[PDB]
Amino acid sequence: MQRSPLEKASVVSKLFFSWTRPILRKGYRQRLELSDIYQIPSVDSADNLSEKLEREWDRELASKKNPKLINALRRCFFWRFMFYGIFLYLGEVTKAVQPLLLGRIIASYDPDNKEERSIAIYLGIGLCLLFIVRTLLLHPAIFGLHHIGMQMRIAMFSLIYKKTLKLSSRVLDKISIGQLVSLLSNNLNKFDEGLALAHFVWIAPLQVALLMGLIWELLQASAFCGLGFLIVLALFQAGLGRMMMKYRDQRAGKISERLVITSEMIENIQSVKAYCWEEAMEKMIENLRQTELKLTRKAAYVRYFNSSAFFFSGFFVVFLSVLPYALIKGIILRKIFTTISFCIVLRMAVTRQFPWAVQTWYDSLGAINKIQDFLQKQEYKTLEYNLTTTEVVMENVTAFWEGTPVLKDINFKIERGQLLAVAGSTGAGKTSLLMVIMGELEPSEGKIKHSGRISFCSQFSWIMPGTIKENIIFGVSYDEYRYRSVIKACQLEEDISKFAEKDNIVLGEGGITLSGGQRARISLARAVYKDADLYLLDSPFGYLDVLTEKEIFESCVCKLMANKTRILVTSKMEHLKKADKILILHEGSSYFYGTFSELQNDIYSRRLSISEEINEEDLKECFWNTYLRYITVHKSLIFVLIWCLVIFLAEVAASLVVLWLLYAVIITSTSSYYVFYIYVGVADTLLAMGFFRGLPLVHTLITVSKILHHKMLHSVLQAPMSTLNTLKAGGILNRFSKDIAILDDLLPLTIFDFIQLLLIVIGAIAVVAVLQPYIFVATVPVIVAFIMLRAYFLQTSQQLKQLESEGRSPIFTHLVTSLKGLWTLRAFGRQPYFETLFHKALNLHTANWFLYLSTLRWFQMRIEMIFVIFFIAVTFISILTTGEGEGRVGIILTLAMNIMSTLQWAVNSSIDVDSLMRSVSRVFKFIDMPTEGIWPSGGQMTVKDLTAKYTEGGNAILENISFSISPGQRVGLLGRTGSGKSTLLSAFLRLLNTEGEIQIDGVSWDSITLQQWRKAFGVIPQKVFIFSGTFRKNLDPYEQWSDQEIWKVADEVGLRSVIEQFPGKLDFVLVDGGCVLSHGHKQLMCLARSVLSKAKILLLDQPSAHLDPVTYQIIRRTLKQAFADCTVILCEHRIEAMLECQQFLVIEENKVRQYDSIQKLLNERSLFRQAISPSDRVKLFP
Amino acid sequence: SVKEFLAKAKEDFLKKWENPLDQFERIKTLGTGSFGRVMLVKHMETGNHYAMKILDKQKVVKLKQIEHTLNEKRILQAVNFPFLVKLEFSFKDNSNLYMVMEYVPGGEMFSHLRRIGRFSEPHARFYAAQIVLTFEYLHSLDLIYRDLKPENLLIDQQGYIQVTDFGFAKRVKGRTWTLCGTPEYLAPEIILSKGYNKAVDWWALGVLIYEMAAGYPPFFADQPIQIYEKIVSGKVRFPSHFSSDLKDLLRNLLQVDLTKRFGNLKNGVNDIKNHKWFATTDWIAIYQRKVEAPFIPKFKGPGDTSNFD
Ligand SMILES: O=P(O)(O)OP(=O)(O)OP(=O)(O)OC[C@H]1O[C@@H](n2cnc3c(NCCc4ccccc4)ncnc32)[C@H](O)[C@@H]1O
Ligand SMILES: O=P(O)(O)OP(=O)(O)OP(=O)(O)OC[C@H]1O[C@@H](n2cnc3c(NCCc4ccccc4)ncnc32)[C@H](O)[C@@H]1O
Ligand SMILES: Nc1ncnc2c1ncn2[C@@H]1O[C@H](COP(=O)(O)OP(=O)(O)NP(=O)(O)O)[C@@H](O)[C@H]1O
Ligand SMILES: [Mg+2]
Ligand SMILES: [Mg+2]
Ligand SMILES: [Mg+2]
Ligand SMILES: [Mg+2]
Repeated sequence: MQRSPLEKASVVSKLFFSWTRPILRKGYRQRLELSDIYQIPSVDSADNLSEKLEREWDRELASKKNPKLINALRRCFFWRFMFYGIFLYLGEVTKAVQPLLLGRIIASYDPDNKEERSIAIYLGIGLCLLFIVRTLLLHPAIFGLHHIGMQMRIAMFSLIYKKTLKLSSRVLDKISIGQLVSLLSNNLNKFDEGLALAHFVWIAPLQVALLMGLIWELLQASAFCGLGFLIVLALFQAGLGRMMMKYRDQRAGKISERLVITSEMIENIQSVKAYCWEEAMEKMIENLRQTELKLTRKAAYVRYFNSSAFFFSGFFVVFLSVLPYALIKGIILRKIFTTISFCIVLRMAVTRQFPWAVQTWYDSLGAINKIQDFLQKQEYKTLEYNLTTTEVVMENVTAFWEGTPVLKDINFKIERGQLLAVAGSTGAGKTSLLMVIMGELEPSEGKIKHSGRISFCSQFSWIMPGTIKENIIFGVSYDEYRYRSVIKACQLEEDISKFAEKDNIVLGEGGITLSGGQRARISLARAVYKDADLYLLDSPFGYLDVLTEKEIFESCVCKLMANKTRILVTSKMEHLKKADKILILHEGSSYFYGTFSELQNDIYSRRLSISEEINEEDLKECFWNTYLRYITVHKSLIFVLIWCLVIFLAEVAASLVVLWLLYAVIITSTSSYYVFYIYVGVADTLLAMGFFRGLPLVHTLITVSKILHHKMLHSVLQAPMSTLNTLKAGGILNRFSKDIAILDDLLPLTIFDFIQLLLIVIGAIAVVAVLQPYIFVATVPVIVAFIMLRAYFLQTSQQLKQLESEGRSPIFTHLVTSLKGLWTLRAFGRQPYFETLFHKALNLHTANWFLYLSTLRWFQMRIEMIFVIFFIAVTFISILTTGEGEGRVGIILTLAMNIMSTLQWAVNSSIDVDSLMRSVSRVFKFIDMPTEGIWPSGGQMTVKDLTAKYTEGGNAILENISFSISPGQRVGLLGRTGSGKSTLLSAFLRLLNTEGEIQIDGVSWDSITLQQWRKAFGVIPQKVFIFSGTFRKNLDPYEQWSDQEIWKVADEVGLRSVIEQFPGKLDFVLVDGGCVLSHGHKQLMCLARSVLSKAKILLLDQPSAHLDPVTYQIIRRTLKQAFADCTVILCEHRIEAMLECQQFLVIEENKVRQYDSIQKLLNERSLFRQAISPSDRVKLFP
Repeated sequence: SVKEFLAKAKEDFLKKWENPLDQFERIKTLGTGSFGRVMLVKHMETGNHYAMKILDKQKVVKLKQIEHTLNEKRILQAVNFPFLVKLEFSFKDNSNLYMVMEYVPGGEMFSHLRRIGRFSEPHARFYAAQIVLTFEYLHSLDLIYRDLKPENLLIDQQGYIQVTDFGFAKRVKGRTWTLCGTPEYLAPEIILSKGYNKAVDWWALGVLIYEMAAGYPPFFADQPIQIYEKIVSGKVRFPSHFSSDLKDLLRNLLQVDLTKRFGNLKNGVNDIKNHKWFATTDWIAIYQRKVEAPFIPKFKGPGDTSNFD
């Protein structure tokens, strides 16, 4: 994309939007390609717009005692808003004076209207240019208002994201990803296009006054009956608006909960597949969809009654204000038609425009005040910066998260260059001490003193989208030698050689492509690359086998960076020997502090101190029977539609019979033509849909969306693992938030309105044509053109709508990846980099959002131009042929345009319906996603020539394996960090593209359905899955056990005093990924789940990931006690864990080797045998 | 009080304005700089240590800066204020010109700024208040300083600022056209070679506060011609650790438009002194140095020069 033509177009061209023609003509013939998009205008860039708003927001904060957010918005846009409002007012005023001319032109078709005819030519000339004036003053103002709304939305979004990065940890627990996604999704498109309606608050009364003054010309004092009726109806509509706002504000709560559950469940699809919980989650989400539907369907009835007032009021307003005048004195038939002509505009002004404007204000001001409240929360205060301290001092520090203090009487001191090793049991406070040092957990007592320049290696490894190189350098200047030394010292070169594109391999969000140890070592390399005073290493040696762990500890920590003052969290009696000071914690208090001896009693030299624009690459990933599939998905909707058509035909027949069959009114054969004019001008009420036909349609159209949502969720949960990686987190959030909110709220009422207008047009034409068939012939050229232009526009508008629909996924994926790395971002200090990335994504969205509005305005201006030219052309021929008596020609031709006055509005509604139908097309694409795919007795298992690869036609990870497991025999699976050892035990579950034969117990794995095959395997995933809910719901999401057998299991795994330390025993609400629990307790929770579900086959992958030996004894005892009779595959790096197993399977160079002895295994590999600690070497060898 | 004090200062300044090397040691050199050098001297008769700024006459005439030196001498004579370094004796020799200034042991603030990296907001505000008072006093006398930079401001024993180097100063009522100064600290109007007035020192104060709070100047580039482009563009991005209040203050001070420049509109100094960022600084007490300094430089006697290079 390049060089937006808007900036370099002429004034006459942009008055008519002729500059958008090339992208319509290139795209009518064949697919709109990435070369056809344009650059964003320079004024519309997110960079120079958020700064322009915050310039005034900071001034408001620093100057006022009671700051309001709506004063920066006012003093940024007020004049340019009012400037278009002024012209929009004369776009309305010129509409109400049309009857003054038109009811005189029609009146001329009468022999005895002597003076009226004599001057009609000048009235026709005056009407000719009034249309030209009216069409020009209206559209540019509306387009400018749309642009102003877009700019306001962009600025507020950028300000909100810039605010987010500096929130305190206290308020983080109150702000989940679902709340932010709901906040930014509910305003993403409605806010831009809603700005055009706000001005009608002050236009509508100034219009009603004018219309009442004009009606006083006709009806004298009797006109006020319609005014009173309309005022009563407006009051009723205001009450309906109150009720509808109530229901929406009540409903808002559950959406965030359902969204966070959905995102957590889809991200961890691996564990859901392994546990076979792919049916419990559907029930959990359905139970929350039920109440949300119960509220939205109740609000829809109020929306219907609010939208139905226009159609029904048409007849009563006219009747009630012209009946008393006729009752007293005889009236001419012409006055009724003139009154109807004014009353149509009065009805539109009162009943349709004003309440929409009032609702627009109630929504916009509520959103602005919500953002204003968001901006005033607690902020993380930065640590003091001082380059000359050379010493870390901690003294008398105690801390509370909110009873028992987390830390109590903690103090230590270390000089430049010293290594201090933190040790202690699980849950003692090891990580919270690093959180206190980093300044996230500000201590209640004491002080902390250091340089303020730190580097952090989180215990939970974090990876954001990009390559390995970009992840390691992490937004700093590239260096050739520093990077090579870092990537070599971490033993990571061994694994880079396996990847196809080496260092440039693209990693997805969360690094799901990589193994555990690879991701941990990438985070370690990122920590090492950063130049800082203090290094905070939070147990990087968790997932690494002893050889690689020992090599990394010797080479990197102790030799490459021997001049830094690093802090290493470790629980091995080999690392404490190398350290200078030892700190041991227990139950939160300090147990020991001193030298190791008392316990028994220049590569990294220094370091010195992005485009905001889309060039070509960023806009690359973005690149009729849908109605039938939507209609036929629900069987009752067809019956409802047939019912509607039956009643429509009955009404049409009755109206035709009455009109064929025909004091207080003066009517003569000379002026009898007004009957059809009055019928056409009042047909809006006779052929309207009452609630007997309105309410069932709205009810069924909402019942459809629940079926669509349930089907989409079911199809997502059944997809094969290979195709789920092609998706992104932002696409999931997009499709479950926006394309479901649209499906519930906007679509039913818009379809209702479109159907109503279409039925009115068809009924009017059908009834009026039968009595004398020449309107139908006279109306063909307009009907044909209104369809030809619509097709020509839609051919490109569909593609533009699709491209805009995919532009908003990067926003959500950036938003979801930002919150996971917040502590790492603030520790490293990379906020401007992520702000620039988010502004780039915003510009990417705006580039596609702008062209859709430009083309829509072009179309809506062309259709009114066609109407104007046909009106002028027909008016001149109508008036020319009134040569002194019985203007037959005009009676037909002028009547032929009152139908088009509403057919144009029906065609305008058709484009809205089609635009909103794109979400249905995007939803159906997810349903069509391909689907994946006592007996256990003993557990004897046999494989033959098993091969596994993650992608079909890809590179094989392992092949040609023929081992055999005896019943009830422990198998110790072993290997280096990254070998295929997890792939071997994942192939038993058939989660990846596999080939071969597995013969568990004698029944071939191909002879059983997947859901019955996979049930026999009890698993402990390496990736612990904790979802929002209660402890009881976490331990069994089926409720098939009740509180006694749960306590009988939880105490074995040492969870007694871990659960009971919370206010709700077995009922505490775990939130935000279960962050309340320590990392060591999550392993015990997974072990408890495995203990509850007694299966004959067990696949334990890293059962003891981080816990120290004093806690590992629990895992040992429960492995020997709870399921001693079951066969288990024990994949683990702990050497002590390979003392119980009696068969071993070592994986090396993509094939397996079997050993039925542990002594023989160590003899054939010297380096591994020489790396184990002496403590285990004397346990193994006698 | 303050108005009467300023009237008295302006009244007594005029009386001194209209009425304008064998007793010195060469123990140390405290940085030469430009034409000449400043050497440390010790008073034989009393023992008080002083500075001694030498100036080259041939370089003065060659560089076409002769008015600068003479009016510098005469101004540094006439002015009297606690935060300005006072001149005691003036020399006139056939080789060079020498001026004796009172010794300031604490050395440069620039060294401390490059040593610590950056000051916290109260630490910056403490010096900002003193600079605001100094500019109020100087502008009350119709003087222009026009060479504010961290390399001109020393630190005394107690920790207060000591202003030196009045070379480019000038007493003027109205408009001036002379171009001079350090490229990052130049205002847009002087860059454009147009007439400019006393408002430039507020731009210098804004850029000084930005540099002191962040550790690096806002408008910074390789070539001087690029720095001029960045200055005339007027576009700047603030770092994360800046508070909203200080951001507003710097946006008002560093504004390109001369008319709406802060400290120039309608009240002169009250727009700045009443700002929210100075809500907790008692001006009357800080004038009389009754507040505790947040940084006290270690001096090891009158002869110690460990703070200097
Ligand atoms: O992982 P290990 O095996 O190596 O042991 P450990 O490192 O020492 O475990 P610790 O991290 O030190 O946790 C120590 C205790 O503190 C509790 N605890 C932990 N997090 C707690 C919490 N969270 C609110 C603050 C918060 C945390 C994360 C993200 C946002 C906000 N609110 C309240 N109590 C929280 C936790 O149950 C523990 O009993
Ligand atoms: O924790 P450790 O220290 O014990 O390491 P490990 O146990 O041996 O881990 P392994 O899985 O054996 O890693 C083995 C190799 O396979 C690659 N690899 C691993 N997982 C990969 C992957 N996953 C996404 C597709 C998928 C399909 C089915 C189920 C889950 C994920 N998509 C693509 N390549 C994937 C990975 O780069 C490795 O080079
Ligand atoms: N009163 C003083 N006591 C002690 N040292 C001083 C004093 N005034 C200046 N100095 C030191 O001497 C150096 C030069 O003095 P200075 O007054 O700035 O002459 P200058 O040539 O005009 N400086 P410049 O224009 O930047 O090149 C400064 O860097 C100070 O460190
Ligand atoms: Mg931990
Ligand atoms: Mg693994
Ligand atoms: Mg000098
Ligand atoms: Mg100097």
